[PDB]
Amino acid sequence: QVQLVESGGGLAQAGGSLQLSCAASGSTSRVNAMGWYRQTPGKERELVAAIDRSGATVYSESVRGRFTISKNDAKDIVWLQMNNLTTEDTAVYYCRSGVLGSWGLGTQVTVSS
Ligand SMILES: CCC(=O)N(c1ccccc1)C1CCN(CCc2ccccc2)CC1
Repeated sequence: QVQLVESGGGLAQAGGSLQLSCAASGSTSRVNAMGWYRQTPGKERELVAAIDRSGATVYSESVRGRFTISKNDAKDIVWLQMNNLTTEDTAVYYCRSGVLGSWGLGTQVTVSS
């Protein structure tokens, strides 16, 4: 069992930045991938960014060059650096591993302008 804890979020303006963290606990050596997902009302949970153990990453085209996913190997934390924020980034953000299934509670992000 691996436990994931989302922290961060907030209310931002178009152009500002937020930093979300995802802290893993438990049998983290069986985790080879970590991803951030987001959801909006009426729409479906969609991928934002993913990172694997070697540090390679993929990004949704809507957040490429604005969002950055990174990891702290010593603290078992995956960060979502949300820069250059737009109103489209308003969503509840969720952390998940490569094993499909149990989500954390997520955290909320609102971007106004
Ligand atoms: C894509 C992510 C990834 O590869 N990980 C990760 C997972 C969740 C959240 C942050 C990072 C690793 C998990 C294992 N930790 C080391 C702990 C360890 C190592 C060796 C033996 C025993 C214990 C290194 C990072």
